[PDB]
This record gives sequence, C-alpha cells and structure tokens, in this order.
Amino acid sequence: XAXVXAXV
DNA sequence: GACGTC
DNA sequence: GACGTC
Ligand SMILES: *C(=O)c1cnc2ccccc2n1
Ligand SMILES: *C(=O)c1cnc2ccccc2n1
Repeated sequence: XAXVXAXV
C-alpha cells in the first residue's frame, strides 16, 4: 500500500 | 536503507 | 495476499 520502490 | 492498502 | 526503486 505505500509508494517508496513499488506502489501497491 | 526506506513503506504500507487494494 | 500483492510490489520493488531512490
Ligand atoms: C501495502 O500496504 C503493501 C503491504 N505489504 C506488501 C507486501 C508485498 C507486496 C506489496 C505490499 N503492499
Ligand atoms: C522499493 O524498491 C523498496 C524496496 N524495499 C523496501 C524496503 C522497505 C521499505 C521500502 C522499500 N521500498
């Protein structure tokens, strides 16, 4: 759920 | 070494 | 249970 390297 | 929701 | 880039 967080976006810092993938964003899901 | 750093972040959590569809 | 899914997703890695600075
Ligand atoms: C987002 O909340 C989140 C949390 N845990 C994860 C584990 C694996 C892939 C993606 C994820 N996303
Ligand atoms: C992104 O590629 C990525 C990879 N590992 C992580 C570990 C902990 C927090 C965030 C992260 N992001």
